[PDB]
Amino acid sequence: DFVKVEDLPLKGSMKFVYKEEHPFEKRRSEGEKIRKKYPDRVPVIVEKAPKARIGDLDKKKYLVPSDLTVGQFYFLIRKRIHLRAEDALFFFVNNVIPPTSATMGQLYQEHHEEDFFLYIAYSDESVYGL
Repeated sequence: DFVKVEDLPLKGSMKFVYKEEHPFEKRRSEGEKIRKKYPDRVPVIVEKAPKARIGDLDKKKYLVPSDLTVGQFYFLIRKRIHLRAEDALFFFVNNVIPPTSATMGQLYQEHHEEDFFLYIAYSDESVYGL
């Protein structure tokens, strides 16, 4: 009689493959150096959120203009995974859905980790950030 709820992603369960394959000191060195080389851009890691049903992202490392908006970055990722116009896409930054009106520079200055990278997870649904 019970509706079993077993298909929703655990909050905070996202694990970035980028951090499992690159130690902190290597990431921190590259992030700090790329921020000095391009002070008007931010380095971003984008990977698929848990239990998402959506196409794979071939590349995870992006150097984005700080003045690019989140809505424009949604546009970029949609094309790279070849989403249909009707397909949904959500971003998550520290377990929260960022405002589409924010700039990537605003997200970076608020949410970048100590390795100087900004981490974004993506999914076809919003559950992971609610």
